Amino acid sequence: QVQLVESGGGLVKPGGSLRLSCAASGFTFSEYYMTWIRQAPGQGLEWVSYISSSGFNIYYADSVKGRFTISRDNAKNSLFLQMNSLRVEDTAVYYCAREGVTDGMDVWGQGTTVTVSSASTKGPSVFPLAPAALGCLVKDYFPEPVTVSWNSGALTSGVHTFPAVLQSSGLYSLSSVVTVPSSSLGTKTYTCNVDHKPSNTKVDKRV
Amino acid sequence: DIQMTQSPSSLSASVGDRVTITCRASQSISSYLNWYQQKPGKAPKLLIYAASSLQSGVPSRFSGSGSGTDFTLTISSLQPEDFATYYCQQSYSTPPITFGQGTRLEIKRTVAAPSVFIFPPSDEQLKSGTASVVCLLNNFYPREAKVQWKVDNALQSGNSQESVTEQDSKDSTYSLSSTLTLSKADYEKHKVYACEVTHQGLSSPVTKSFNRGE
Amino acid sequence: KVLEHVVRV
Amino acid sequence: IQRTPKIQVYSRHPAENGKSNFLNCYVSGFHPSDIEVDLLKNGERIEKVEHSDLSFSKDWSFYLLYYTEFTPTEKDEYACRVNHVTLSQPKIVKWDRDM
Amino acid sequence: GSHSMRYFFTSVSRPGRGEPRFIAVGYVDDTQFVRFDSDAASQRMEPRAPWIEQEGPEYWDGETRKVKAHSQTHRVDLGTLRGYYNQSEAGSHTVQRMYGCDVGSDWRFLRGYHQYAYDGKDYIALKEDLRSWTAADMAAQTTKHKWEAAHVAEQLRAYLEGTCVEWLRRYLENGKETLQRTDAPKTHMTHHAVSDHEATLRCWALSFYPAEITLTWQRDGEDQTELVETRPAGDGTFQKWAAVVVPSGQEQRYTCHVQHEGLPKPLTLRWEP
Repeated sequence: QVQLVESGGGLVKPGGSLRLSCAASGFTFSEYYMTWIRQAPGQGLEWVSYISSSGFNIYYADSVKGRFTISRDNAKNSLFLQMNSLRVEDTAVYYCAREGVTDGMDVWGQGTTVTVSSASTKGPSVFPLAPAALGCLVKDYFPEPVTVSWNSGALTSGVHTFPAVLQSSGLYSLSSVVTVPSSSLGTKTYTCNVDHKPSNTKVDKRV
Repeated sequence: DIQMTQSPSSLSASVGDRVTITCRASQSISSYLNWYQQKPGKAPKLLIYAASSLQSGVPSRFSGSGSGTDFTLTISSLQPEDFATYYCQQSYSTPPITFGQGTRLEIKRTVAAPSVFIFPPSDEQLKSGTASVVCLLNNFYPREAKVQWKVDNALQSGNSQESVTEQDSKDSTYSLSSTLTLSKADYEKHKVYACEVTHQGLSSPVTKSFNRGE
Repeated sequence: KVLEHVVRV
Repeated sequence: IQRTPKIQVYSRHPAENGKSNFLNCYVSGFHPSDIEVDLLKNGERIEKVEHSDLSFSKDWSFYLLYYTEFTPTEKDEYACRVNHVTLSQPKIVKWDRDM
Repeated sequence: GSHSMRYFFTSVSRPGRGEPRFIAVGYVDDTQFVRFDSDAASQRMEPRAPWIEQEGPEYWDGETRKVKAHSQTHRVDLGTLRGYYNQSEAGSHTVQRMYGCDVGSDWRFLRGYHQYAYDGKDYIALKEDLRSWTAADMAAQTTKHKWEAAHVAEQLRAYLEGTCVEWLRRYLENGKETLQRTDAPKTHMTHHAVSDHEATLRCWALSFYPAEITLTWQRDGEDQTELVETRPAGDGTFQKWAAVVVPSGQEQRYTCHVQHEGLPKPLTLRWEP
């Protein structure tokens, strides 16, 4: 079975460098051309680079010319992308795509994530949101993601966790709300469990 | 440098309808057009190649036609697993390879009005030197909604952000939250805060407010 | 051995 | 660009009355590829005939080989009936053991 | 001596009868060793020689996958080529493809080919230097600019100078007892009367290998005659004969000369009554 596997994407700072890889298996690697496609968060597909079967013809996009470098090793079935002088607009998910047997590109990778930022690992701050419905606000954490649960997983109907947005200061923040019956609300007490793995932080908040 | 232009940018349909998406090229690409499909959070997948040929393992309800500069993708009978984003790509040259801007396909239902809530900034955040007000919209359809922030009847702009969930799995509705960010001094300067919500399902703009201190 | 793929006209 | 087949009827080994052998009918040099070939015994059609795979020459014209097992006899007569799109009527070629 | 490996592909459209017909065969020298037929029941690449059956299952899996890719491309090509020549969807048409490689006595690369045809006429072919194409028609010119802008000759050159020669050497090593043999022709001559004043002499050459042979007639040392095409005997050998009509009594003036690489010295036949 034919397939591709990416690896190497992580968290880097502006001006840093990274090296991605794409290991192939199940077919003759030296007879197809390969590409690198990226997709910004919440945007469309965009072509990045291209290299021919034997590696004599190489093309780049206008936005990455002079900073990226693609190459291949036909003896070991491997494809590389050397990224130098990275900018903030280079944050995306990167795929390696093999050409099709007749037309198009019919074999894709699974994708590796590349994050370019100048912020350091920070734990989240949790604030209550009470005026029915109520919730708790997760603010100023880095990097993504956090997992928010209510009553240690006992309250699952009616919970809405919104996608995280990037603030102007480079940090993330999201909200989570729940709709509950007003009479029941006064009696019992709701709490939201936030777990941030990259900072080893756990906060339990009583609303 | 051939520009591909899809239309429309979003289209709502119900299970069992007939769908049609178009892709327009800037110059003549004789028959070099491929269509892809991307489910949220995964890699794309080839459906049609050479503008009319069906990829092996794809249901026969998909079909493509066209040549020259005007192309079409048609679905004869929608299924629950056909709601995704679709792109068109040209194979006529290189460099560059160019894709369409995408067309998202969603589920259609009846109109529902949103429930509007507002939450005042807690004192625990006021201690840190920042004030944040949240206006929440709940379980509405369609997606288009408008939220305006008014501070003592002074219209604000620029310092708000919004987040919209994905279409629900049970009732296919949305939710929205708009956050207003202010400093401590600016929050202490004014008294009355309110968000004005405008939606198709509402007979008139609805406003929720609260008084500072109370 | 046969080719991996051929290019369309 | 439509060509007429060239037919040859022969045997695998030197024909000898009473010894098992094979009968071949070699059609070549035709285009297009659709053709109808049969091997006959006393004018009646033989049923257990096999053939080879369709290939072509340097000038893009096809060729085939049909063969069957038989036993030569001083009284029996063998032949090959061929029909093609370029032939207005079938072509019957008798087996002459000196050719 | 010299050796070669070739692959032949044929695709025939069938309007109103379903999918087109696809056939592929592979040849090493004059011996066929694989075949694929779309109308067969297995839908696999099948072996046609004893020496090729000792390969693993991954070999046959890869072969089946790649031949199906070939058929897919040919099925798009039929449509496109019908589009170019302004033809209707009523008739059936044919596309044919051929490629391979040659090696010398030292088993080193000599030449490679890659050709394409439509309805029995040349369409486009790779030149000898493995970098340019020859298109003798305006539609092939359209195809040729696309193929020269996209560097297809790069893959073809790499394949032909690599994999073709490597696996040809492997095949010649495996089927050594069959592929590297020579069979000298068992030649004889017959005589038939052509009425009162003539006769026909027939020069035979039976069960030789490979198919390359030369049969010429000479009367007192000067070249002159009926020639048949080298025909397969059915079991890995070939046959051929040549005949001439002579006046009666002058049969002792004619001689038949046979040239074959399985012979150390060319043979000469004279009529012996």
